[PDB]
Amino acid sequence: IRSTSTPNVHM
Amino acid sequence: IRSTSTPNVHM
Amino acid sequence: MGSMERASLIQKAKLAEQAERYEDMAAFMKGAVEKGEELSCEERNLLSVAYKNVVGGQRAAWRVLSSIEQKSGPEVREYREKVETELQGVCDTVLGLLDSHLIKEAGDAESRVFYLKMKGDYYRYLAEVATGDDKKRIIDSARSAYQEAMDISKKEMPPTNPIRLGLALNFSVFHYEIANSPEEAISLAKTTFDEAMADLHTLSEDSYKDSTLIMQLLRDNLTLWT
Amino acid sequence: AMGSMERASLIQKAKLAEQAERYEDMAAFMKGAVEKGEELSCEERNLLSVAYKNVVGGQRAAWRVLSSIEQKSNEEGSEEKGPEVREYREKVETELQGVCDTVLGLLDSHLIKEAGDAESRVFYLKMKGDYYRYLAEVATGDDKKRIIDSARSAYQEAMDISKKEMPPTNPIRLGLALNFSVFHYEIANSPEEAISLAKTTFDEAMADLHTLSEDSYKDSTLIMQLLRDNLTLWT
Ligand SMILES: *CC(=O)NCC1CCN(S(=O)(=O)c2ccc(Br)cc2)CC1
Ligand SMILES: [Cl-]
Ligand SMILES: [Cl-]
Ligand SMILES: [Mg+2]
Ligand SMILES: [Mg+2]
Ligand SMILES: [Mg+2]
Ligand SMILES: [Mg+2]
Repeated sequence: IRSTSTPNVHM
Repeated sequence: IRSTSTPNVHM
Repeated sequence: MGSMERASLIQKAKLAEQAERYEDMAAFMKGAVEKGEELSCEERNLLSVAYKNVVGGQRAAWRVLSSIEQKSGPEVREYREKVETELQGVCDTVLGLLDSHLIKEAGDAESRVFYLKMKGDYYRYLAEVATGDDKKRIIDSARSAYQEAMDISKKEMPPTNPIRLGLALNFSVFHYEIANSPEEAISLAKTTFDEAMADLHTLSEDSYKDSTLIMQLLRDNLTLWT
Repeated sequence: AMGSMERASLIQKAKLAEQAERYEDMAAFMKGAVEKGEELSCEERNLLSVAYKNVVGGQRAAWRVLSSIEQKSNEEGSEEKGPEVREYREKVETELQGVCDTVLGLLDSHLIKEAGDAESRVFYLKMKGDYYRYLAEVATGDDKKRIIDSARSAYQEAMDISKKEMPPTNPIRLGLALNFSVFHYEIANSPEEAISLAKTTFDEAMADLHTLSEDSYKDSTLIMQLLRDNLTLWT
């Protein structure tokens, strides 16, 4: 399992 | 709702 | 493409499929077709899946933009036209391949019906976006391809054959969605469904999942249309 | 020829492309908008980021599939398999690199120097760190070493600013820290710095939660949860 980075969503 | 055609799957 | 061996083009299409790279997959398959050998069933599947992914994306986009254009400066029309031209391009490439390499008087019925079905489909996708006198010609081309395919399939294939079924399903969609012919859509789908079910006991196990899928879609469209 | 197009038209078309899930087009429109030479708004930084991360995201996913097939093929060591997948992995790799270079080019030629506030400067430096990290994933050489260093320097400069200029709950600061922690763990082989940075980030944020609007709270806690997910993974 790879580490989670910042999601690709509008913020 | 549009009609459904043959799905894009391997036959 | 032409500098690669046929076997490498097929291998690279399969890899592109695994990578969900459908434009590349289609380009690889086009190179393979251009080698001049017939495609196997597995290879026809690769060709079909590749180009349907590409055009499918373009169709979804065109529909979004078209909807916005109808609800709503020059930008939406400009951008819808750009996407439309690209879609027409891909359809033209497919139809080009079918005419220049794939459709032949010879070879088995499966292959002939498959490619004529495909010709009908890609003219149908062109008809979804056409407006002119052009639209009329396009519709007639789709109808002519589908009808030839139907004639072969009725003569040479069993009623529950999955290629025959998928052709009939798609021709029924043509009638309903393109040709303003709901009566013929429903009559073709109902006839297809019943004749297929009447011969389902003769269908090989290797086709059962596929044929049952298509007969379910005939049923669902019949529910939708009635 | 986007040089002569109205900036507002480019932005509108980027939004149309987004609705149509046409992310390559969306990115090209936002590149054209960047090249008009004006600063970006918040919405525009979102459009730029979403567009290019969809593009590179797809390429990264494809590269990962291909690399795995390549490696599995080579391990088996069958004297006839392997050349095709290598060549195709290289093809995708080349395209990914080209997109990353485009983004880094925009950041360097237009966006980083021209930013007028700390928040947007930090966002752009974060972005630079991210696109160097995406390059690092496919790099091998001494090249890999130089790229890792470039990523680290970009992230460190962003972190330095964000600590002086921004609250610990700010989503840009949080997303930067999340990403820099992933860099430490996945790229620079420093699991301890990863964990430490994630822990500090999560705790400093947590302390200030009570100050936030309802909406701000949801934004910040989203990233804090991923910080948490990673800490659970790394321990
Ligand atoms: C044996 C052979 O020619 N196989 C390849 C084909 C590719 C897909 N076509 S189809 O588009 O008509 C179709 C039919 C049924 C399904 Br479940 C999916 C696609 C059929 C044969
Ligand atoms: Cl356009
Ligand atoms: Cl290749
Ligand atoms: Mg040859
Ligand atoms: Mg037109
Ligand atoms: Mg072997
Ligand atoms: Mg390389």
